[PDB]
Amino acid sequence: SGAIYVGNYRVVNRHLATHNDWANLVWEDSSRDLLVSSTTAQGCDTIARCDCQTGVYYCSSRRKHYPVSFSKPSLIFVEASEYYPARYQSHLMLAVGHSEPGDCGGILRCQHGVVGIVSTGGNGLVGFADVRDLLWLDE
Ligand SMILES: CSc1ccccc1OC(=O)N1CCC[C@H](C(N)=O)C1
Ligand SMILES: [Zn+2]
Repeated sequence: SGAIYVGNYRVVNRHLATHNDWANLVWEDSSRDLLVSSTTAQGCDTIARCDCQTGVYYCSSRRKHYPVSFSKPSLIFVEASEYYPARYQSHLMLAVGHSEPGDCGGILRCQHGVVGIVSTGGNGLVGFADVRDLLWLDE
């Protein structure tokens, strides 16, 4: 679980969005596993606008943060799950690091701010949904 709170927006994994997120929907993209909903309170986070390929992510299944080197956002095949059929997920960045399904929503940050959230993983890999291209999050 986990979200990014920026301005009057909440960014969550689309597969974990709640009834309230869908009732206050701003934008969603199943191909990216992202959903953004509106909030009444001003958010705590800031978004990186950079090309960093290293950073630190939070891993809830270890209660720890880990440093990672990750690939640039790209189209990657993701096997079927209870949430989606087998498909290509876009704007996904892979890295070597521990993750389990419940880790989705953990933030990845570089020295410039929030880069993205955990969205996929497996066998010593962890994948992050990039948010750096969503310029409208802090217009
Ligand atoms: C950190 S997720 C994870 C980690 C290890 C093993 C499996 C994991 O589950 C995934 O890769 N899934 C399940 C939830 C939806 C994901 C998606 N974005 O399509 C794909
Ligand atoms: Zn950066």
